[PDB]
Amino acid sequence: IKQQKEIIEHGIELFNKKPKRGIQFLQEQGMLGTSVEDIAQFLHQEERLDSTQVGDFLGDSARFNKEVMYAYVDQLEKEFVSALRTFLEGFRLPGEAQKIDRLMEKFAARYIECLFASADTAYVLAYSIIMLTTDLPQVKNKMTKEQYIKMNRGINDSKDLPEEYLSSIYEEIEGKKIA
Repeated sequence: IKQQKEIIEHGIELFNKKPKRGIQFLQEQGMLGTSVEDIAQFLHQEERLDSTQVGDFLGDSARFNKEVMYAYVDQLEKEFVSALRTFLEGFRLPGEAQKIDRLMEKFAARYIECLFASADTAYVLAYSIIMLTTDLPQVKNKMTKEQYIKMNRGINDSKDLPEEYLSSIYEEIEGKKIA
């Protein structure tokens, strides 16, 4: 008929318990395609899935999952921070050390693709920003206007990033704390 008595929500309840079982059930009944552009076009598209469960998926050590994360980045000119926040809005940034690296490696290599010095420069810049959207709630002193610049010294090979850039960056996230 014209209706759609299609599951596609049971898979959602399943993905939120087990990502590996959820993204396979959908492919079992024929709702989700194979490859990686399908699955990556699912975590990014269908926003009704736990953000912690989506953020843990793409930050998995699997060689099939690392591909499932690269296609995720390859979907979504603008300010650097205007890209970090956009990257981190779809999921809950995972607190695991090895996972954060897997994400900021592909985000820095994808940005530096379409000021700065290398992809390693955006890489460490991304982390200083995550070291500021988390810093700006139980601490009396905040990150100094004088600091954060003296602290980020030596990020372009041997030199600093324009002090006007780190400043324009500072004022943005202290107003709107991405996450």
